[PDB]
Amino acid sequence: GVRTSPTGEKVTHTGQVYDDEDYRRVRFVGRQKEVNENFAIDLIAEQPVSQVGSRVISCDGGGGALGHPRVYINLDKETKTGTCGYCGLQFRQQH
Amino acid sequence: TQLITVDEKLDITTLTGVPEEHIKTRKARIFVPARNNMQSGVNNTKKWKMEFDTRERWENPLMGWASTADPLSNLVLTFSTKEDAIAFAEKNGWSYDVEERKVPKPKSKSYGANFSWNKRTRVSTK
Amino acid sequence: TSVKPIFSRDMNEAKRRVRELYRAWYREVPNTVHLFQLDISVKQGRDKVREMFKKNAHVTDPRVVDLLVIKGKMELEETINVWKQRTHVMRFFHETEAPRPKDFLSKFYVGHDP
Amino acid sequence: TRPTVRPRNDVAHKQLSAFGEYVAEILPKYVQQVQVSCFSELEICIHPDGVIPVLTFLRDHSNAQFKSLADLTAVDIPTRQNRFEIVYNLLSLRFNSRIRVKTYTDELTPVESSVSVYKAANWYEREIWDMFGVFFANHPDLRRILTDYGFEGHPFRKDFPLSGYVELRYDDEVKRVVAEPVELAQEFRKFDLNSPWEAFPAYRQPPE
Amino acid sequence: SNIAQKIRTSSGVTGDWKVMNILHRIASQVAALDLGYKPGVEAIRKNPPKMLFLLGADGGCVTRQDLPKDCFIVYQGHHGDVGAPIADVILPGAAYTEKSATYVNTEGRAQQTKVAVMPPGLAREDWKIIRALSEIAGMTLPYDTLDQVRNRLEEVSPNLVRYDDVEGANYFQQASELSKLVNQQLLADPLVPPQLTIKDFYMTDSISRASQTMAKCVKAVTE
Amino acid sequence: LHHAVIPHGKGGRSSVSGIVATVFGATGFLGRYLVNHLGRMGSQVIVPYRCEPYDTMHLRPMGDLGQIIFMDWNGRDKDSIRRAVEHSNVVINLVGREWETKNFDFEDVFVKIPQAIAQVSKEAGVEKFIHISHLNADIKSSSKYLRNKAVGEKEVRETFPEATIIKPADIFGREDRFLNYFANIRSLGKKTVKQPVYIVDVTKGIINAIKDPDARGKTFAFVGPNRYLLFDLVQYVFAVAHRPFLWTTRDKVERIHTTDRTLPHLPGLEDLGVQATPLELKAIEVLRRHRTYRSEIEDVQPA
Amino acid sequence: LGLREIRIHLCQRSPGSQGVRDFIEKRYVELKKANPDLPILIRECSDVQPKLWARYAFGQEKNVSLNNFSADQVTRALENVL
Ligand SMILES: NC(=O)C1=CN([C@@H]2O[C@H](COP(=O)(O)OP(=O)(O)OC[C@H]3O[C@@H](n4cnc5c(N)ncnc54)[C@H](OP(=O)(O)O)[C@@H]3O)[C@@H](O)[C@H]2O)C=CC1
Ligand SMILES: [Zn+2]
Repeated sequence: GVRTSPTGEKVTHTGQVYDDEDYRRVRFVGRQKEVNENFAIDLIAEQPVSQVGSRVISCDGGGGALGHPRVYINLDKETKTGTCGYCGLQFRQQH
Repeated sequence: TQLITVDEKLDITTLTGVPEEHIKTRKARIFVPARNNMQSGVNNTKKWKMEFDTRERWENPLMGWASTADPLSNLVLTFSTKEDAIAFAEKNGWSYDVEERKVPKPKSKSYGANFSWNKRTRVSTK
Repeated sequence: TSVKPIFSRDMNEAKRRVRELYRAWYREVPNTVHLFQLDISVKQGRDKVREMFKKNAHVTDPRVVDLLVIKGKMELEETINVWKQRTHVMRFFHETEAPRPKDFLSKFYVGHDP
Repeated sequence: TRPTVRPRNDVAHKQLSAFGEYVAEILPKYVQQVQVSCFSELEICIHPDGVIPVLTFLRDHSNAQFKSLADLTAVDIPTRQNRFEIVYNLLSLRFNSRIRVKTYTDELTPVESSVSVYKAANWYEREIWDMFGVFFANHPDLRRILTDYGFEGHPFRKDFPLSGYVELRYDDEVKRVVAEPVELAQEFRKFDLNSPWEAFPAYRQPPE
Repeated sequence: SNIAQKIRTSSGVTGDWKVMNILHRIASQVAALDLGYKPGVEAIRKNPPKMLFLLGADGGCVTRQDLPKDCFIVYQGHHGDVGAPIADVILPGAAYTEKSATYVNTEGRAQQTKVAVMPPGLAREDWKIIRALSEIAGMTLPYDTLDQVRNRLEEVSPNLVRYDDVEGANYFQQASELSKLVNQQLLADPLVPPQLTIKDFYMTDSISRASQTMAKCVKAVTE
Repeated sequence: LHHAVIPHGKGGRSSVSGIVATVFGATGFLGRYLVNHLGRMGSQVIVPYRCEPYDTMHLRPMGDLGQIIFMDWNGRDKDSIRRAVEHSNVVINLVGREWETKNFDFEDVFVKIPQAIAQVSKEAGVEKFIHISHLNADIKSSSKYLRNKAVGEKEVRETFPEATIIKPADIFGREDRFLNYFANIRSLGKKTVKQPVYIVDVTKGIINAIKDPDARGKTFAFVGPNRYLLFDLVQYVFAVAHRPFLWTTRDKVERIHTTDRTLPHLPGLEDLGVQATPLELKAIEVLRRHRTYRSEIEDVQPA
Repeated sequence: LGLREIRIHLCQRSPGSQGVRDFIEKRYVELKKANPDLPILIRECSDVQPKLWARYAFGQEKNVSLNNFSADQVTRALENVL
């Protein structure tokens, strides 16, 4: 689920793992580097690419006042799916 | 009353409590701030800001912040004329560089010359 | 520029008040160094009192010297009372500076410091 | 204009206009600006030679009682020659009125020290001396209220920075609390929030 | 200058208009010719030295191949790419957003930078390094701080304190008659500027060479 | 050196100086003052402790937010010591109890402790290891204490050759052992030259030796500026303590009757460059607790 | 040994600038024809005292002031220096 450097310490979702010439490896002695082991990139590549039969479609976020404000996105390119900046989940068109 | 008669500069620098390091080490840039060029508004003009030079802002080695050995760096003194700026800077003691106020040039634009006959001011796209 | 005074008329009363205040600070030190249980001999305390009086030596305006006399008289009253503690009287000194040097070369080895 | 807009009254506005004109008629020597704002509170802007005559007149005279004294401050304004503005804020008891006597001064001028005609102004005057730096002559006691004894610099000015020059910490060398120059752990990010586009056209000063 | 004197003669003098002017590429050449340096590298081609200071030598100015064995190249600057492997002593000078400098444009106006960010690393300023080097060597430079440096700057050339202000020169006749002593053969080879296209605008500096955004738009233009 | 090891700006209190010091012992007297001066420098101090966390709690608020760090260790396992000096710029050895126990003796504390830590700090790959030892530590007799410290000096000179052996005299301070031991009594009268040196001059010497190289390898000795007699020292400390009066082991009394001598074959304070202070100022500092309420500066200064 | 540089510092409205402009318009091609390798350089800013600086021999910078000297007097003092 997570990568780990050959120094033995876990990387994060941001690649900030320390080198061989630091002292923060010594500040982590005896106390665990509480890293979130749940990356945010790979939980979207597992999502189904939705296919909506219109041309320009809405995005709420699953609930009135529970979610991002409405974005209306366009689906006119043929090789690149439209992508909500808030959501991150894609759409396509069907005709 | 009005007993004192003297025409001399003021010497408040020994009264304002700031030490000699921050008296004779730094310098005051006195300037109208430039217009924030992405916006288009000169309400940010008309105020002579006095600011100081910036100094070192290293990294706090536990979080990654910007620690600083600078009390005076986060000041700004908005004034209304260059003369009172120079008077305050010479009164309160420190050095000063007074920059210049650069007005926008009064141009003359004309839509009728944007649609001329023989001249090269033919926009060809509107 | 007919300015209202504080106390004086010219530098003569300024010199008179500052020598009165120095006489008071001279006769005020050994009582305090016996009272607050400090760690510094009387001669060093008197030398730094006269150093504090020699620090402001380039001041010429009579109102400013009057206001410095007022500052010194306020602090002498607060030290002849027992209001100020051992901390502030030791804070007048400088024992915990590890003081930064003034040569250009040692300011160059620890740089970004004009 | 009826919902969610504060309704102003004109009776108090006319009365405070008439009373400010009356005050400036009967005291011609010390009066420069007589202004009434939109929300009807009187302001009288005053030369610093008449603090005792204006306040002895205003505590008495039986047509304006003004027994009570409130805030005194001397708002630290640069850009002028005379910086500080001392604001006596007088409240009556028989009348329900509020006037602000605003006298001006610079850094090195004794104003006439209203402690003899308002006993409430004792700690107000001592606090303004300690925080701003305006000396008050013919006054019983000036000490430092609301500041440390070893601290100085008159910190409420615009010239004194936000963080001070000294910072205390305990150390075990001399076994006590010592003062050191400030080494902050975070920057205090100052934000550039003053956006353009002139949110009030009614307050445009005339240009050069 | 022949064209300039030709229009100077064969016309009525309508005013102090100036026909002739040149333009430069880098501002420090204008500053170094104001302070009175030798332009070109011919004085080094004549006398090969035993010690040389490369204050930001960008390209193939000199190498170790154009010089005797005991080189002693002291490079001083930031992110050197050509010469920094070749050099002997590397000193980390500051950058153009990182020090209080004094720059001259192509028309003589003096414009100064401001210290917005202190240089990362040890990374001292340039004249600070040079005066400390003077102190550690057996001599001295007779000034301490930056106001004394700018006072010597005025005591070398006076226009470098009147900031953001211009004053043009004169004496086109004297310059033209001083040009009339040495005749050179004009080679009829096709003269061409090197700045011919977008890629050669984008790559031909050290700061633009070190970046990645310039490399991205270089491959975008060339592809 | 990597970045975040370069210094930044002024000194102390989230002003990053450029050293990471692993400081052994450090719970007692001299280590606490040295951690005080390193927190004033603005460094990272790795203190290992084997005791209760209450004593490192009392020395805790010295450094800034997360500058100093705490870790456990023992005198038996090399793994915890190598974990302590995994990544460290410098390491200093300040250890040793003035009386025996049932688990650790004068034997093999000064032989088994510094060999193990010097071995693992050479193998971990650090530089500038500073070891304190007592003055006049010789193979010659009359103290198990002093002969064990002499064997320790020889062993830390043998392994890890680029070490800084430094040796103070009988240091005195605010929470001293021997001067407080003199004040807490009831006594004899003999003659013995002895020179105390004040603790803040010694630790300024240590921090100058720890950040000022060209002093690596050479052993240093701290000499106080006084060098006078013990009998007049006892009478001066009683006269400043306002009392006339005309764990106490045999090794301690033979240490305070050992004639401390100095040899100028190794340089002192001036070739390192910090001013020394005389007795009397700091003596009037430390000699509190006279009586209920209760100057005559003796200043014998023999030879 | 000898000279290295001669620097002239001028202005645009002065009787001293009038005198040194008389010199520098009448007798400058002569001087540059005489000494080839002396970079005698001229500077003009807005208004300053017309200084004349001779830099040579390990930073010896000798100073003369050409305030209200006429062109003969300028040439005589310049030959006194050089
Ligand atoms: N008269 C003096 O004070 C002089 C002292 N010295 C040297 O100074 C050093 C410190 O002395 P000082 O502070 O006065 O006395 P301490 O005994 O109190 O200091 C020694 C430190 O090391 C610890 N320690 C000692 N033995 C062991 C052990 N077996 N296992 C683990 N930790 C141990 C101590 O207790 P803890 O385990 O609780 O941490 C303490 O932290 C000594 O090495 C001594 O040789 C040198 C010259 C003069
Ligand atoms: Zn969305």
